[PDB]
Parts: sequence; structure tokens; C-alpha cells
Amino acid sequence: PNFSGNWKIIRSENFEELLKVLGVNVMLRKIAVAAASKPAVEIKQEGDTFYIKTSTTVRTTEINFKVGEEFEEQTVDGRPCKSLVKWESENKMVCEQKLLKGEGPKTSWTLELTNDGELIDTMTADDVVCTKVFVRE
Repeated sequence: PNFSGNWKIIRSENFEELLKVLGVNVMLRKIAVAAASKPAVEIKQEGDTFYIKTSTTVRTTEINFKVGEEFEEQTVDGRPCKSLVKWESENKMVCEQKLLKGEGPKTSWTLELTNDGELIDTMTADDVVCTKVFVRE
């Protein structure tokens, strides 16, 4: 049940389409899905404490969180939110998000490890799901 490693993306599904239904303009959508925006994910897990750094060729962000403790981040389309991660099972965490200001779609994410050691990242906004899959370097 160790999420640690340097994760490289091998599958992405419904990502631009998710951005589309959220009203993200076509320019940014095309930016977000270019080869150059391919995310590399570095995780350090120490029990329930996580450091996750997501990096592309042009952007780098990090979240530090402990499961069960509220933290602040941003939704898929960059809106500040308060997040709370909970274990759904030994190999899967789920994060509920609540906008800090205003109203919006219901957004959440999940991270889970398969027994073949792939990392599955899902992002939901209301009734729309995007799935990405990573493997370790």
C-alpha cells in the first residue's frame, strides 16, 4: 500500500472533454492536452501523510496533506478549494472538495494503486469523470 515513486502517465481518458463541459476555452483545452503539458507525478507517502508534486514542462505544483485533515488546493479548472481525503480502502483514497468562494460543480478526485502497480487518478465534476493512469519510473 505504498504510493511513493516517480509516476509517468501512460493513459488519459476524457480530460479535454471534461474541461470542455466545464466551459474552459478551446485555447487552454488545447494547451492542457499538448504533449508538453503531460504531467509527471512524484509522490512521497509516509503512512497517512502525503507529498504530491505534479509537474509539466511549464508548470509545477505540490500538495502536502494528511488523510483526514483538511487542506487547501485548487479544482481542475483552478478554483481555490478546501479538500479532505479519506481512505476508501487500503489501496484507494478519495478527496471531497468544497469551493472556498462561490458555487460550482461538485468536484472530487481519487487515487488508487492496482496490484500490478499502476496508479489510477480519477477526477469528477458532477456527472463527468476523467481517468489518468501512471506507472512508476
